[PDB]
Amino acid sequence: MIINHNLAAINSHRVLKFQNEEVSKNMEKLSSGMRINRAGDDASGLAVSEKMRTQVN
Amino acid sequence: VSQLIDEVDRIASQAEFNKMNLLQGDFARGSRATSMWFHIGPNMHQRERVFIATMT
Repeated sequence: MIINHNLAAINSHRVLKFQNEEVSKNMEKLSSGMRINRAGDDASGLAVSEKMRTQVN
Repeated sequence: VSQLIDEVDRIASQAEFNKMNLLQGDFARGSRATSMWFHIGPNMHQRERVFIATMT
């Protein structure tokens, strides 16, 4: 039995980080109480929203 | 009276939803410029049409 590394631990850590970034993005976006917080979430939605808000002003 | 009709004309010319005019009937029965489509399905072929007439 090999003990140089814990492959199961590495996989769990990888999954953990890949989902902690997701939950961080969630936390951020509902804490803002708003959907599109930055570019890359929904570019078309962000553009149309900002354009129509300028129209509102 | 003429003021009222020209104001209606102003409304028709200034109608705008997504930087697109609507009341001028760009999507009427005989619309040649372009066509509206509402993609309301998970597949590309699921496409629905909606028409608006000229309000001038």
